Amino acid sequence: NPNYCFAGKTSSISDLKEVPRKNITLIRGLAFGEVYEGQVPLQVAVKTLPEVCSEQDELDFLMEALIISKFNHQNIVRCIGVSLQSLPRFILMELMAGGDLKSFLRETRPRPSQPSSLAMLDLLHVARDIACGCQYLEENHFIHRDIAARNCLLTCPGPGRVAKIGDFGMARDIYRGGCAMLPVKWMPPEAFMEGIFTSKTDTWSFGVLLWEIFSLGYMPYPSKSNQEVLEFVTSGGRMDPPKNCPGPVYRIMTQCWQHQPEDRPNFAIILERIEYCTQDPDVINTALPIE
Repeated sequence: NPNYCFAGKTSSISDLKEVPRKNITLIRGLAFGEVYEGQVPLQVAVKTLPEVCSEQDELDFLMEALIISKFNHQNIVRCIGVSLQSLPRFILMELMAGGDLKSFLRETRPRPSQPSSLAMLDLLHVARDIACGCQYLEENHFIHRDIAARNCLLTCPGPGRVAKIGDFGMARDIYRGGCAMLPVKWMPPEAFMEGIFTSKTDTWSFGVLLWEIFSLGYMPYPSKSNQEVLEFVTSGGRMDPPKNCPGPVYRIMTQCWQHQPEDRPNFAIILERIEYCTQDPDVINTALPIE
């Protein structure tokens, strides 16, 4: 059985919390594998492994479980446990009833029907939440490699919502795929060119996430293909501000997208700047566009 190393500690399959299959009930459904709402009474999300899978799929599933179980931070989704001794195999996760952030932003855009569905402060709180999770990863020397709205989840649709990093499939693949499947639109020049990844890698990606958030769920680099973005970004090109985006927020993005990694802020600094934006009445009193 493969081992996993995080924060200088080594863990094994043996260390995962095995939940007896009889204690787990699937309630309703919600790539590779399906996700269900379940009960263990503890409400959970259940990720399944297809019984029809390869040996590599099995090891991938196991590794995902090990990685997530070893994190301990409020802005990273919790792993409640596993059921790997029965088929199909399960991973039991914190239930995130708000769903993924990209879908949420698109579905919850201000509308003539829902004129006040979202405000600038909601977006800043989501950004802060994810930045706090990224800071935890950075201080523990874990490089995520795929920070993006589709990989963040919300605890609930409503006002008390908390955003958390909820998918680690890229980091898993790299720990042990194809060019067309690479998240090139979230990647800094040195990553897609030299294959060099550092904590500054995630800073660049976080800048793109910020654009996703303040555009309310638009695909990055509108109208550009992956290769067109690669050439654009390599030549110094950067995205324009999202519609109605406050200047202080856009400035955070442009700092995250500095060509040289040593010129980009660490997440401690990013958090400070997000905090300062949240304090500025002129930022938070800016109206979002109505769809």
